[PDB]
Amino acid sequence: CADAVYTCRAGQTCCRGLHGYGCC
Repeated sequence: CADAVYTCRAGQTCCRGLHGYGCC
C-alpha cells in the first residue's frame, strides 16, 4: 500500500481492503 501511505500519513493504518490495499 505505497499509495495509501499518502493519506495514511495523516493518521490511519494500512489494512487489506476488498481489492488488496486500503487505509483504515
